Amino acid sequence: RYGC
Amino acid sequence: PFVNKQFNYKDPVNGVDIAYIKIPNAGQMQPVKAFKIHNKIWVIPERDTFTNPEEGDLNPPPEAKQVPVSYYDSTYLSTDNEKDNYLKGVTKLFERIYSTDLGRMLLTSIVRGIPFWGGSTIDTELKVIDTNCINVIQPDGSYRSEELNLVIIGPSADIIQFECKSFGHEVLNLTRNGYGSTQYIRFSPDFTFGFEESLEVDTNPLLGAGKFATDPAVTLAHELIHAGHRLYGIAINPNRVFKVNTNAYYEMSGLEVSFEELRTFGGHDAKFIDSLQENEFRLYYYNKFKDIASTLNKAKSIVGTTASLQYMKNVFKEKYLLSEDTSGKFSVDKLKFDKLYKMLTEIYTEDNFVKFFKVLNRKTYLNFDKAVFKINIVPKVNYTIYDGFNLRNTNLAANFNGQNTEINNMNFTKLKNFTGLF
Ligand code: NA
Ligand SMILES: [Zn+2]
Repeated sequence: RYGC
Repeated sequence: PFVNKQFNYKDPVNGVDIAYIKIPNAGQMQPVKAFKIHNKIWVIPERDTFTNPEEGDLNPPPEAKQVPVSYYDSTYLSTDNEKDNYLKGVTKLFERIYSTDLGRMLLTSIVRGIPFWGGSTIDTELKVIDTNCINVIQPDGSYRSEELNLVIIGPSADIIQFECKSFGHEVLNLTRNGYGSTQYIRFSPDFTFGFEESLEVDTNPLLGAGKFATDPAVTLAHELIHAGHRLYGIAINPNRVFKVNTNAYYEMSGLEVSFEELRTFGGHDAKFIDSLQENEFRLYYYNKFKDIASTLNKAKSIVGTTASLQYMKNVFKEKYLLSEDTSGKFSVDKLKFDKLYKMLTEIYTEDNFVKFFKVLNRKTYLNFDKAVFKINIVPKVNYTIYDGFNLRNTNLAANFNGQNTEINNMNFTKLKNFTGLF
């Protein structure tokens, strides 16, 4: 996941 | 090339590498057209409303529930032209990744990472776990089960929520017990994120519009790294997190980041996972591999006719790099384990891929997203296997000008700004  | 065929979405099904298929979601679904781009790897050019029955709605229920970092468009990937471009875009990214030594190493590990046959309730028999297969419609209309390691599928409702998904087991934690399981990566080559070139700006939630675009090959590689951890059953439990204390904005909101993500990014981020826990994980997985060797030694018969017991035992000897003595008894070599574990966790990282692609990229996972852009990497005039957006022999070749959304503005359409909305 790319994330925040 | 990694992908021998340059598939067109409208190519006729053949029941082999172009076919209508169904996935074991334990639910009822209509067959979807899929393409086998490489041994053990398929691409399904559809939005993922399958791996999770509770995520079959591509529409935003309200207009204020979801996080600021999200993007919705129920129509994306609903037409044949879009699916054709999706297939071509994913294929090109696989080639870009495969063109680097690191990518070749990662993809090879992935192909060799067959989910373990641990679905037998009798230790004398070796049995495949049926959720690590897909049902392929043959030319005669009948269904045939095929084992596979990876599926690239379109995103669910949130277009930019890229991630690895896999079917679980009633008891076993397949992604954390060394077994591994078929990985479904929700991903799109048609969008990308914008980040900032200055660290103080990139890591601040109130600054920057997203001047530089993340190369989608890095994004896919990132997901493939997760897939690798999961296929070898060594993913770190998401409950194991880092209470970020190196960023006032993260800390002021109690934001936590999983070790699995820090590991995957690599570089300095991986250092946030303390040595004591790192060793704890290493020992844990080491034991899991021992149990697999043990299970293989107990196997006295194989279930099915797809392959021989000796063939399957050898398949897993190669996957886990087990040692075979005189009586053909398997065991886990400490040195070989450490080397394989390290390869999958330290060698294959986002940070290392950046070095190989020679692209500009976020310097840390601990930052704040700036924006999301619509892109089209299919045309060679826009993006190539060799240079990504930074096309050699053009004004985009140097200083990452191709990734500079201001200079190479014709290749990016900003769809949403995240800055100031966290
Ligand atoms: Na976020
Ligand atoms: Zn991730």
